[PDB]
Amino acid sequence: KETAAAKFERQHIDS
Amino acid sequence: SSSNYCNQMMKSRNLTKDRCKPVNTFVHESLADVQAVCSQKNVACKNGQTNCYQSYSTMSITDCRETGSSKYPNCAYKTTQANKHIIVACEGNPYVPVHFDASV
Repeated sequence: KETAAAKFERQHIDS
Repeated sequence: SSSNYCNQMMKSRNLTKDRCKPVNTFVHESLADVQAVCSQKNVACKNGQTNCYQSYSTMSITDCRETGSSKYPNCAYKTTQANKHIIVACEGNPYVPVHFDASV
């Protein structure tokens, strides 16, 4: 399932 | 619920498929450049702990905030684009961003 680092990327990165 | 960037991206990234989230910030920088902030200027987090870091430069960001008229299932966001320094809280090994503390 999703780690805290993965959740940060999904919610906040739009490269 | 209708086609501005925030309504679209909040749904695609699974933030508003089952709730309306009041605010969220998207950063338009490469993942490794945002990960690089965890070794830049150390500052206190809003909560007083000290694993927060502020980017040396401003970064392209879009702020998404629910309008006063937004109600699940019809979430609606106001989109604000800006270039701001970001503050992230970092943890782990590798020491990577886990929370978005603020933009300034």
